[PDB]
Amino acid sequence: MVTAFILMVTAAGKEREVMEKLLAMPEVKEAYVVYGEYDLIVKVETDTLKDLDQFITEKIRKMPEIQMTSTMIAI
Amino acid sequence: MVTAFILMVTAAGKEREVMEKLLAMPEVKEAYVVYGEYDLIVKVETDTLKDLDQFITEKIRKMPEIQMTSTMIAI
Amino acid sequence: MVTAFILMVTAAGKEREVMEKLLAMPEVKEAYVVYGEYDLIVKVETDTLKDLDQFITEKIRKMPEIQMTSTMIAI
Amino acid sequence: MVTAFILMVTAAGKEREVMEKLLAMPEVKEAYVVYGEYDLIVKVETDTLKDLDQFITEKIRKMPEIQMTSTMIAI
Amino acid sequence: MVTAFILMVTAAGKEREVMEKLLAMPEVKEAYVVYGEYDLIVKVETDTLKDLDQFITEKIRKMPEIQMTSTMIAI
Amino acid sequence: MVTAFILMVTAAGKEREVMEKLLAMPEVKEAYVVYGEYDLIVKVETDTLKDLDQFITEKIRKMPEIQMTSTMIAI
Amino acid sequence: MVTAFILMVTAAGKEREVMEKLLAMPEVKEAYVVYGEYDLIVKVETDTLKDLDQFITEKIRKMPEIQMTSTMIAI
Amino acid sequence: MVTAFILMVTAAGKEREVMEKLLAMPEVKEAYVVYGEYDLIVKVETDTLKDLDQFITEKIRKMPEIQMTSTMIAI
Ligand code: MET
Ligand code: MET
Ligand code: MET
Ligand code: MET
Repeated sequence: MVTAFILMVTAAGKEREVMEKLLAMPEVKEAYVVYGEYDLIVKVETDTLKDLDQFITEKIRKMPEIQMTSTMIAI
Repeated sequence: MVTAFILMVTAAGKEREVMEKLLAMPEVKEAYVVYGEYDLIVKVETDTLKDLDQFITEKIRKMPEIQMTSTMIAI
Repeated sequence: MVTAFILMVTAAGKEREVMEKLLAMPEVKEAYVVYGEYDLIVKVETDTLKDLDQFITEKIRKMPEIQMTSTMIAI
Repeated sequence: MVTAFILMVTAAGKEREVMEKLLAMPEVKEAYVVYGEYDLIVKVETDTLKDLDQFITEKIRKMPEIQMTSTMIAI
Repeated sequence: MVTAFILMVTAAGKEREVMEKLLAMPEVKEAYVVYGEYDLIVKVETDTLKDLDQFITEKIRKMPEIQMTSTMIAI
Repeated sequence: MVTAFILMVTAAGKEREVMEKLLAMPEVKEAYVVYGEYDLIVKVETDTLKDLDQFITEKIRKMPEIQMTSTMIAI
Repeated sequence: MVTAFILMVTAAGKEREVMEKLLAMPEVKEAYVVYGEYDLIVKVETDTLKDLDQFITEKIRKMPEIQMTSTMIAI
Repeated sequence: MVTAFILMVTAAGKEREVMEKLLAMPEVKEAYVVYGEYDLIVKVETDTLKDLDQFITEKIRKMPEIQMTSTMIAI
């Protein structure tokens, strides 16, 4: 499987709204609101790299509340 | 007790109105518009880390004029 | 001749449409959506540095979906 | 006098519009479009620090086309 | 309790032997070698901020292999 | 009066002793050891910008335990 | 197939000789010495992500002249 | 001709003796010690990019005092 950590910036007053969307997703294993330039860090897992590609470009990046993301694929 | 400094980037031209809004908050002890990568520096004091957590999420991150923050907790 | 790579951050969910627009440009030889702080990596080739200058100002910086770039010129 | 360099990010397709505003200002000594995360770097001079404070918060930061700025005051 | 994610850059080729050391530390809940600007990411859990800062300056910053860290405290 | 905040990085284990030297300077109004990127945040005040330049370049920067400083002048 | 771009920082004066070693690897499709933050930009391809992990951690990162790498996997 | 601005961080307390050296270099058109993340900013002018990269790796990166540079080529 593929494990990845996604750092996210959400629109103001929407970080909780996004967390609630994420915590209902099978791929999300853990999610936290964090201090700093990023609002959240999310740990996700997919069977294949191709599924991760789809998840992030279709589910995450298309979420109206998300303004930016930086994903760190784990070895 | 918790003392922390929050450096923040605000929308160009909104730094002063944002500062006035923050200065009105009890948790805020000092606030200055500054030159550099950051536009505002705010000093806050809260009873607990949890209160600091909530100041960041329920107050700072709900203000659309604030774009990026960096929090440094006194230790 | 000039060869350069432009790494760019785009609005969440716009990376692919931006890429298709760039791929249509003659100066663009390759373009990939990538994981990490950047969302797109583009390889361009122009006759002169001045042409590279104009590609950045008249094309890249006029596209509202592109937010931040970093250009590395081959040497 | 006070000398400072201002790094600026402008709205897409407005960097030239901003340059034209800047090149008509007495305080601007030189201005350039630059590669990178910033669109322009501008060298300004004011008689006093107080005048710089006014110039940047009133003229620069209030310019509708400007999204962010980072000023480096010179010694 | 204090939960935090620490992003680290390590001496090239030393990332794994460093991770082993980290996974040995009780404060470390999970550790991964990652792709991107950072090479490692660990999720730490301490009882107090004091213990967290103490953990970094004693076990993290003391490891020669580790060249740079960025800490995001979870809320 | 010129007010400024200095973010300082000091040689490890010297944070406390450096702060005590700073607290002894009449230019220093506040000094805090903090957690994170920077080791210290210091609030200073001088009558003129000329004095601030001299104070930082001749005193602060000459302190052997201080490695980096990022001064943010206030409006 | 997995395609990725590696941004590399090498010990000064070793950029050219490192590139020639890279160009000799069948995983490497393109390599360029560039101006700026990074010294080299390298395009690589492998059949699986597992192979990429192995290639970067066992070959790339073990090269003595390579100091830092930031790999950006493509979608 | 190629015009570029180089931002540098220097060993604390060495910024001025370093600047003197820079002002001695013919490629250097102006140099200032600045407040902020960077300590120095120089405006360089060379005939070719080749000469610019050569200027940094020969005169800039070779100075021990200089710890970090960021280059913005002017368009
Ligand atoms: C892979 S879609 C755009 C990628 C983005 N930079 C991220 O890592 O989230
Ligand atoms: C001094 S108004 C806001 C300051 C901003 N960070 C700048 O240096 O341009
Ligand atoms: C995979 S070992 C360290 C990886 C490094 N951060 C890179 O992305 O190149
Ligand atoms: C004024 S000497 C170097 C100044 C440093 N960049 C600072 O802002 O603290």
